[PDB]
Amino acid sequence: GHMKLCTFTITQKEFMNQHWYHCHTCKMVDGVGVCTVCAKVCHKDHEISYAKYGSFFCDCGAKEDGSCLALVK
Ligand SMILES: [Zn+2]
Ligand SMILES: [Zn+2]
Ligand SMILES: [Zn+2]
Repeated sequence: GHMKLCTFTITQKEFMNQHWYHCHTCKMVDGVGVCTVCAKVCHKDHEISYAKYGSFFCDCGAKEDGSCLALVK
């Protein structure tokens, strides 16, 4: 099937309920995190740790420089 991309590309309102992760290599901790896809693609081998499930949007995909590797381009 398709290759799932960053949940930011499908977050149609500001937030969406989902599992999300911390990346200590990128110091994206606390209130900052990444979706299930970006933990596996953009932060592969990047000292990832489960955060929680809840209301969230992905800070990897949202980054304005477009450096997320899991966007539609
Ligand atoms: Zn993402
Ligand atoms: Zn990282
Ligand atoms: Zn990403």
